[PDB]
Amino acid sequence: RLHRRVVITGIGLVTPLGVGTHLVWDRLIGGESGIVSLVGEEYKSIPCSVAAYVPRGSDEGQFNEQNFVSKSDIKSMSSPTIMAIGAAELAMKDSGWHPQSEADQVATGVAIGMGMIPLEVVSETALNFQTKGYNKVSPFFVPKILVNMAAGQVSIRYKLKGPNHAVSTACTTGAHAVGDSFRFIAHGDADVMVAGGTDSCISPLSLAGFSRARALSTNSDPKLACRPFHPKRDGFVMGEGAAVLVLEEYEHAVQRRARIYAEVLGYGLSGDAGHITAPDPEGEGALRCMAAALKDAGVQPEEISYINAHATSTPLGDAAENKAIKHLFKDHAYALAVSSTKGATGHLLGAAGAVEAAFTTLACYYQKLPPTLNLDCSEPEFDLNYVPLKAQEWKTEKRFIGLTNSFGFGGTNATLCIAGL
Amino acid sequence: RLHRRVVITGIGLVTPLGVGTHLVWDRLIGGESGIVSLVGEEYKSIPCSVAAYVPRGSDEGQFNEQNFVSKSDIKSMSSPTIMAIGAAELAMKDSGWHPQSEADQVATGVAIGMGMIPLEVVSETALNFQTKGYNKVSPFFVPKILVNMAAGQVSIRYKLKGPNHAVSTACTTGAHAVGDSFRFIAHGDADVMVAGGTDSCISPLSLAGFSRARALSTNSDPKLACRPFHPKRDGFVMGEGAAVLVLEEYEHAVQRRARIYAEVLGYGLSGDAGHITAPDPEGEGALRCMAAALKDAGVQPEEISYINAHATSTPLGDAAENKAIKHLFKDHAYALAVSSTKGATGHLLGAAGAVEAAFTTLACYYQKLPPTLNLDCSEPEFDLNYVPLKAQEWKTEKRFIGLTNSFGFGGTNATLCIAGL
Amino acid sequence: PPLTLEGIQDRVLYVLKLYDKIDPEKLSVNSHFMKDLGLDSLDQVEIIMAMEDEFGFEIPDIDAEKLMCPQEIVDYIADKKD
Ligand SMILES: *[C@@H](CCCCC)CC(=O)NCCNC(=O)CCNC(=O)[C@H](O)C(C)(C)COP(*)(=O)O
Repeated sequence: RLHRRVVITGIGLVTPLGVGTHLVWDRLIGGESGIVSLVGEEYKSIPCSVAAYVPRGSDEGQFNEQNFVSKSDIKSMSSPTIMAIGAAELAMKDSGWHPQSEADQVATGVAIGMGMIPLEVVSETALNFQTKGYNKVSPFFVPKILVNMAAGQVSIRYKLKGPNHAVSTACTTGAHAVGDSFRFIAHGDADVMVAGGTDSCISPLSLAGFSRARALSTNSDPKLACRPFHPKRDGFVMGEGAAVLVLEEYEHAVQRRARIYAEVLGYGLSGDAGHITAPDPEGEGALRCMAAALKDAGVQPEEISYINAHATSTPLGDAAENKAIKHLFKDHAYALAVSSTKGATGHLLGAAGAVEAAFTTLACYYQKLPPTLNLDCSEPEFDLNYVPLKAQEWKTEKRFIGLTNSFGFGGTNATLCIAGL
Repeated sequence: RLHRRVVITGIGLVTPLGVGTHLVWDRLIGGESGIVSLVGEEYKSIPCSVAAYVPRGSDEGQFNEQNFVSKSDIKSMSSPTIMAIGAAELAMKDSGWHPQSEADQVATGVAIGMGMIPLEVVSETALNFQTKGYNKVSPFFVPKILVNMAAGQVSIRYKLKGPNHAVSTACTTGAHAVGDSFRFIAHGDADVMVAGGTDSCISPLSLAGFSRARALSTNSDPKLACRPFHPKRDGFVMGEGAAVLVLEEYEHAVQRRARIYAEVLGYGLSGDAGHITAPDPEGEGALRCMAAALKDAGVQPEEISYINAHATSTPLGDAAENKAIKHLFKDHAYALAVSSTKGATGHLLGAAGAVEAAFTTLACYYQKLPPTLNLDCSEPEFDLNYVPLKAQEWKTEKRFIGLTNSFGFGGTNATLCIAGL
Repeated sequence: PPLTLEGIQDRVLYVLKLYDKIDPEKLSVNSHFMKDLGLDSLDQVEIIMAMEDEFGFEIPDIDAEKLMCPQEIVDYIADKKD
């Protein structure tokens, strides 16, 4: 029929590295990390002792709830929702898109997911209902556990009357939010989509849950705990944050004189169908969804020059992704660069895929590759360029085209193909 | 073949009417309901006193977990996950699609969402962590609260390695699952999608939460509590269940000699962007969503003959939907039929949109319209054909086309346009 | 003597003026919660919870759905006395 092009015109970041597009990128390229030690009596008795938190306060690059939401709102809604509203405000300001006309409002949709509901609000409400009874239960209880409350709030505040699409896919939420938004715009359903992910579920109970599943690094030292592709990797580090991207049809962006970061070319999805937690040891699943994204984009493996890997510092996970890259890209695997930013931000769960879409986008825009931190050495199976320790300039003899991967529990895989103009 | 045709070849139902395609449909057409009185010591404190449960047992049309999942799996998986696996098994059996070749496995994806996590598992694990310590948390805890675990298990069990997509949109999950699956197949990403929704969150804590939000009937009589479009409608009744549809590209289905129920023509989405609680009293959002679905399908309003309304027996909700129908269809509003099946099944939350897709699909296959129950009395504002009390035949000589609507909290609207072949 | 009505009215107003979402200078005794003050149902539920604490009794949901203005809260509150 037709195919319209889709570009990214706004980025909003609330991360363990801080808040704001320029600032977060500068820290990322500079080799900074937000991974810190857990402190508190409620976290004793848990094997894990590190996490990555959004820095809060009033200095520049700190998250201040009050700059984004009113005092009434702060009590009414969850921490993830507030971060998503924050990231969205920043993203739309970065985009310069303020729909006033009805036609512009119906052209603009939202796709902001949440990976997981915060277990603490459930437990506190539950105990309050047992102790004190029905009449003491907050009416905001159910709103605070619904995944699409973020999208709802953004939609109301910015008058976004186009496609509304919350999704919750645990660790792939952010990727699906961006990919689906791309598809909606490409198909003609909207001209603009505000897309991303949020997660803030660092709590004794959730860390307990992940620790018990053998998922988390037990290393006590925040400087070393998260080490993608490294020999001593022993589990991921839980992080929190939100990232929002404004996607937009190409001609719409150009005509309104927007600053364009990059173009979204493709989206792919696959299932492992091996096992629940275990990734496909050969990376069959990862290979298929990367290939699906390349087919969607009409691009050959040899044109890819960077990959933001999902690698979360797990033994089997990092090895699977690495295998898939080598099988898909063949000889050209040695010509490309691969980096995981999880050493810097930790694993942002639902937001992981949206933040890494942002980073892949900025990589294209600045032709600069963020480091994989803590990668002081490497085993023979890991013999590619993982951009160890320091940033590298991205140099290629044609267009700058990257992939960003997101793999989730249950063997759901997603890949986005992002390119410089 | 950039935009193919998409058909439905399989339906799997686990509802409060019972289990199995023929059986559930017959009882629906016959005016049966699964709404019953709450029978628990722990329900007395809450002003709701009715719900709709899936009947359990080994008689015909009763749900028997054992026929779908092993005795070990029952312990490690939530109630909604088990229902989704059951509905999926039934749906694929009903389809005759059991992919064994690699080509067929990669061409088959899953899109099964869960609208709400079961609060009870969170509260019991939380209390166990507080009073018994870290070593008493199950390692199956986190898997049991993730929204994509249903899709995960289906994918593994039936070897489905195409697009994997769990969506959690609360009350609109099932609609998004089917619409997105349609888009994926039309776009070329998959030949077959196993798509639907599940929810089983009837518990003291969730009923308390919904009661507090003024959402639920306080009416004590299970026979009368849920009455869409009726003057004394006072809230929805919570149900549980799962529904799965096998969607399939037209040519693929024909070549394998599949029994085709109906064709999916279109999908639309919008957001109200007004208030998070109430629908827009004029239903401008519902109108835009329905119109977007009609545009996607390349059909004018005058070709629609049936509407499965979202009406959940809410004062402001049912009135808004009714207004939207009248403004969109104009004079043709009096020529069509509108029915809400929620009096029969209750509100199945995440599954509501998938079960109603199933019902609209069967309404296509036969030309039989399920009744709106309990509609003995009607206000002047509601002056359309709501198929009151008794089912109606609808033998148009022209092609039978239905819409099914799903409206959620946050003001998110979804519409599917489904047609007899 | 248990209560005055000028006095249970001072408490309804006291409580409403404490509620962050109400703007004190729009809050009259007959202002509708949703039409004038711009609240929603969930907010109103919070208001009757605050009333439940202030007067130390339980208002059933059925009766709470009715109370759409401060005046109407006073009369329901007043039902216990004369
Ligand atoms: C599904 C998620 C569950 C609800 C969470 C509380 C949402 C769903 O079913 N979508 C909406 C369809 N119904 C409506 O349009 C709701 C109409 N609203 C009502 O009448 C509600 O009962 C109130 C929130 C009480 C209305 O609020 P106040 O009277 O303003």
